[PDB]
Amino acid sequence: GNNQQNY
Amino acid sequence: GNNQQNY
Amino acid sequence: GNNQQNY
Amino acid sequence: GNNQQNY
Repeated sequence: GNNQQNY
Repeated sequence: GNNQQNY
Repeated sequence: GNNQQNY
Repeated sequence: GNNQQNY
């Protein structure tokens, strides 16, 4: 799927 | 699926 | 928070 | 937060 990564 | 990762 | 919307 | 929208 589409990836959001908020580190 | 679609990935949300909020570290 | 951070928003992911996969319509 | 940061916004991803995948229509």
